[PDB]
Amino acid sequence: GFAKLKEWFRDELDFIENLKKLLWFPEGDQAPRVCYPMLRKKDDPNGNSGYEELKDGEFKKEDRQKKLTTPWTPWA
Amino acid sequence: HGKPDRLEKSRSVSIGSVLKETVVCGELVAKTPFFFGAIDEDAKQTDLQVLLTPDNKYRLPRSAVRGILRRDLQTYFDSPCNAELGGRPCMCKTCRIMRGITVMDARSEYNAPPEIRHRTRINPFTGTVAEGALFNMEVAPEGIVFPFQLRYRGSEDGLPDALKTVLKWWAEGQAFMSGAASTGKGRFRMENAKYETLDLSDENQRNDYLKNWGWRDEKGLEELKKRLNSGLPEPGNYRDPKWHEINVSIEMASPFINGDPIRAAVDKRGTDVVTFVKYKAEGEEAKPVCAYKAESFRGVIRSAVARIHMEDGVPLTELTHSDCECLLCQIFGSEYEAGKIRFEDLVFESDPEPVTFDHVAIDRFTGGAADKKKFDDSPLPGSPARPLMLKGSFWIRRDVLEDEEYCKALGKALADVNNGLYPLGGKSAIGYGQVKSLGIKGDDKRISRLMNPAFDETDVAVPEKPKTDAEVRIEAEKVYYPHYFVEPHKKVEREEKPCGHQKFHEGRLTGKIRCKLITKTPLIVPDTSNDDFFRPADKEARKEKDEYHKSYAFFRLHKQIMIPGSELRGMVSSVYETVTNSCFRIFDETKRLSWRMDADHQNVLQDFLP
Amino acid sequence: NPIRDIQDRLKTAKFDNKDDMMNLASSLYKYEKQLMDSSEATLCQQGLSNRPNSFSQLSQFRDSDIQSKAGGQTGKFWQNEYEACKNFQTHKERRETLEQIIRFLQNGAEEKDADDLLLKTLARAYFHRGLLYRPKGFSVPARKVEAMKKAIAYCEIILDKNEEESEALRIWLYAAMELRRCGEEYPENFAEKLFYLANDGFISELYDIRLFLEYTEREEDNNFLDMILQENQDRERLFELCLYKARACFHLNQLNDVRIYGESAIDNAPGAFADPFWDELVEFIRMLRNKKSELWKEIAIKAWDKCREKEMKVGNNIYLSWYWARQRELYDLAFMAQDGIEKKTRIADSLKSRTTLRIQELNELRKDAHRKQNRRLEDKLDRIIEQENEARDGAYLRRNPPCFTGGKREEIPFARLPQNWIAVHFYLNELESHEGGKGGHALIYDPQKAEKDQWQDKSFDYKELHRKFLEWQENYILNEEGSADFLVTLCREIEKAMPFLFKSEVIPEDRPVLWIPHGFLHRLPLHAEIFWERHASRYLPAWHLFDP
RNA sequence: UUGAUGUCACGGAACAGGAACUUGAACAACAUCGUUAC
Repeated sequence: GFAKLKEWFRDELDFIENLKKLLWFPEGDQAPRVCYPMLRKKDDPNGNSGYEELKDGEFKKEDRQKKLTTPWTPWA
Repeated sequence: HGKPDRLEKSRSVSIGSVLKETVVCGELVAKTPFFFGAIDEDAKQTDLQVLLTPDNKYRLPRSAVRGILRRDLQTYFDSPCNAELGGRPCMCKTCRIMRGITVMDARSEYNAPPEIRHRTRINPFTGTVAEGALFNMEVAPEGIVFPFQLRYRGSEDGLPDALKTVLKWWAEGQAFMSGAASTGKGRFRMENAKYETLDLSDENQRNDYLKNWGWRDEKGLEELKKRLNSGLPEPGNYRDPKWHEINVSIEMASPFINGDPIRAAVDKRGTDVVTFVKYKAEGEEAKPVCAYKAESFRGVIRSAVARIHMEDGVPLTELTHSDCECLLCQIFGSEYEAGKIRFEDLVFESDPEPVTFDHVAIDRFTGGAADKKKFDDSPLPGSPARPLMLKGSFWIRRDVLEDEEYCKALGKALADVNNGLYPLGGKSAIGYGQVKSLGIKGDDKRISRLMNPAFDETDVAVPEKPKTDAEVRIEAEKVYYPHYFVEPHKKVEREEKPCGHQKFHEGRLTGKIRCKLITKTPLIVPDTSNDDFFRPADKEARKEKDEYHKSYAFFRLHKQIMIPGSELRGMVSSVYETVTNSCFRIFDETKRLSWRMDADHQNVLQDFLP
Repeated sequence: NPIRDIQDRLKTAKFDNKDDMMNLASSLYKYEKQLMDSSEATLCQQGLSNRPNSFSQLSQFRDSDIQSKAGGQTGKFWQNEYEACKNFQTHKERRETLEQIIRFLQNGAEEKDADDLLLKTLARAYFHRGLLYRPKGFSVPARKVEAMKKAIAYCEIILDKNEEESEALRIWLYAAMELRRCGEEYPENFAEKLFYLANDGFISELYDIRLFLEYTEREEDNNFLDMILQENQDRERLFELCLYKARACFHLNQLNDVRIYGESAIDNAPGAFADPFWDELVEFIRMLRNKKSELWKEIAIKAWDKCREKEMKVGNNIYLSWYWARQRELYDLAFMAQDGIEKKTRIADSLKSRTTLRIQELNELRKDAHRKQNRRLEDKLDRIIEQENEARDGAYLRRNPPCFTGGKREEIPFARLPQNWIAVHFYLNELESHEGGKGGHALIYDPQKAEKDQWQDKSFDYKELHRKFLEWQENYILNEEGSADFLVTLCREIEKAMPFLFKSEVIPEDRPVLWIPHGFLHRLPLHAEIFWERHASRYLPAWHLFDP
């Protein structure tokens, strides 16, 4: 089966690397905190720069489709 | 039409001075939905009608009974007649008996409308239905009684031998009267027979017979029905009937459905697709019962036969079967010669109520619902604890069981059905009718000696799993995101001619895989049939419409924890079509998007002229 | 494969000529007809390449046709379909294609907008389907008759608007000439349409010579009699043309030229008895006889002499036959015209015990031979089956007769009888007993008398003997004590009808007599005045079964 | 609306061939609404 995947796509199997990065399971003693942002910054006791401080910053309108394709990128 | 001869002869035959008129009275009951063709004009919606009385009563005509008696008498003696509709009377053995028989008609007083069945035709290349091949047929219910009177006026001491044998066959339950007998139409049974022999040779009995015009009218028949002796006369030379009955039993583990769209459009429940029910008459009112049709079972067995046998290279499913002598065209008949196997309906040995299952279609990009569509179905519930049996029977004839190749073909087909292939029913892609255990009894081990399970013995454990290599750098105090789309390649390898389900090909594989699932994090699979599962007691039930706090439960089938097949199919399909770089197998191509526009941008609001 | 053609026709569609639009409609019709039945080209699951351009073109084609529904699309497509159906191989595919054409275009001919091409090809399909009906009941099936009637009805639908068509009129006349030989009656308007056709001339086929000959014999005209004599030779069916030329030269009193054409026509007759040639031969003989001519004797005797060699040898002792339903008539005509007594008893012996069967039992025998894995009965029965079923379309399109010879059955000579025995052969004529003729004949052979008078022929009536035998037979199976005097009146009828058996110069007093009966004389109750006490009597079913 | 010295039409099974089948995880995060000021 793997040989067939070498006949169509010759050496550009760079959608299998991301798929293996997205199906990864934390093996042990690793607590990756994931969650969704808040709207503003004044309505979460941690102060994590919610959705309206990211639109003018790291997650700008031109860099948004680049930080949403890399498998594990830190939001904040 | 006609052609009588007008230059034949003139004869003079003396027939003695003995005359005896024997009366046989009783009734005959239907054991299967019968059919009597009366296809009239001015109604083209349904293309196979039944014969009804001007006040909508099911009638059994005289000509049909007479033709069936002639056919059975030509079966008893092993010689068919060769009359040609003209000239002097035939002097063989069958017509010499048929010249002295009188029958009557019947009405049955039931007067309920007949039920309409539908039939399609499946393309044996793509698995779906053929184009425009769909036709209906209206049938009469089960359990309808007809009165029965038969007079024989002859010169012998009572009835002959052939008539006694034929009436014994009809009392056994083998009176195949009419209809589409290949799909198991009318099979009647003669009950409460009574017989009486008069004596017209003397002078006083002849005058008492002539005094009342015989006993033909209703008062004469009510007077005669007090001089009849119970029980039929015993035959002298019992030959044998030529239709064997063999019983089938099927059950393994899964839900079951048999589609019916019009009943789904009328029914009070409102689900998208429901199962098939049939009515039976209880004298005046009708009662429903869920069953498996006879056309469907016939088609499944015919397809299981036709996909194995070679027939010199081209398999039997690629032929046309118009004017050919094939193996499938001999057992299952054609439009030039009648069939040899008659199937029947199959009932479920209990009263299983249907349940309701909901499904949804998940978008690939922005994984959510589809355009807000939930579709449901109402199958019959079956589980590994309650296997949902199916009992039935079908008939074959004598000269098929005596042969050696026909039993070979039938054994091969039933062994392929027994092993798990050819699932019965509807949506078999998500496990309906999944497994089987097909047991056939009543044929003296002529067919059920090829349905024995045989297996190999390798004892090799499945090769281990490989160790992964893709790793990620996860730190603390850095909060992540949960989405992460996967950008695909730009080349999709399409093909326009797929394999085809016509036969089992050469270099392909067929079988089954057994798996083992294990959860590593809490799992939720909801049971959406009711919303107030975790609602406390001793309060109000619910008003007509409010917006309360919904509370589901886990999925159960018979108080047993299960996971449906649709869920697993969906997740494995998503990973499989991501690996091979296939298309977005389910997508919402319509519905243009829309964005708010900002106030800061004064370069876009400088050309929105009033 | 059927979806790339739609796009190849859609690429260069000019929407103005009546050839590219016709090709586009043909491709669409062929794709739909491929979908209606389930062939192997249903697995093609592709589509069309350039979506918006192809959508515009297809919508413009389905929109710029509705004002021109003149029947120019479907009529031409089904015309070419039938034209391809005519020139096929073995009859199976021809039958299936004919019934598919009939099923597909039967609906579009029930409106006022009914094309002449559509109705013409539907009537031709009905007429050509009416010829391919295998009989199974010693009689003609009724579906053939009603196919002919439907063809007549549609050709009358066409010819109700016009008067002459020269194409539908010929189909009408073909259907009438086919209804005539199926035991039916002519339609009521046969003379008028035959006169409409005769006033145009120009025969160009083989059927039209028969239509013109029928016309000239109907109205006694000698116009086309010389025109049908200058036709070319070396065609595909020589025998039918020689028969037509003999029938033509008869009407202009050209004797010593009818016999030569008849003899050249007999020698090349087809091997199948279902060919539409033997019936015209017997009709020609019947017409030659009742015109008080003397030419029919030679033709009848030669036709019998060349008809006897059409049997089939499957083993070492038995034979097979075909049953073409006029063999009795031809044999009686050959018996009535032969004068030599030894030749007459050679004629009468060919009608004896044979195996004249029909299709259903030959099918049974073929399945029996395929049951016992035989191989000398799947190439000898196969020839009979596939030969007498291919000669149904014999004059419509057919080619040379695809058959072979039949061999020669060896004849036992009459000189094998001992000097003390006396031979008697019986024959029951039916053609001359249908008129007031004196029924059947007896043929007496004394092999030790003079040679110049070694055979005697006697004639007798046989109607009353048949009635007596039938009365006794009907009283025998319904009684067993009231059938005692019927035997004695039957024996008195035997002594009365043929009184020459009790003579002295014929059947001498004490010589053993060998009886060979024919017809219903096989079942005479001749068990024990009668010759069952003086002469040594013994039966024999036929004279070719005489071993010692 | 029959004609007489001659009606086996109770002399004839509306019969025979066609799988209501195929496709679908009861699933889910970013805003909504328009004008104010010179």
